[PDB]
Amino acid sequence: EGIVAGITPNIDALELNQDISLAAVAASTWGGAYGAHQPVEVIHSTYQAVHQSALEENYYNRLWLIPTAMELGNVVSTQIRPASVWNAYFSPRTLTAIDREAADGITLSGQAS
Repeated sequence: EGIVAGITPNIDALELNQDISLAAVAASTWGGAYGAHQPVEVIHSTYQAVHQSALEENYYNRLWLIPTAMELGNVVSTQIRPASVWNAYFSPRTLTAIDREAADGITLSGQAS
């Protein structure tokens, strides 16, 4: 009937500030499409296979990294900048840790571990 379309290399590696889009469904196969009823429709079901996809699954289901390169330039006073991350997973993505290297003097206030 229908099993898989693919599109695993494209979307996962595409120009997406997210990744692993529509990945959980791959293992979650299930399937009960086969079968037709007669609500006096006409009943014309042919082939019923898989093909292509939205092709625009962009920016779905993981963290974000808005800042890519910071131009601090000359630092002479206490500066404050925002850092944000957006998780689109239906389940949280817990950060393992923040290995601070040469980052002494940089602190985050109002946030837990």
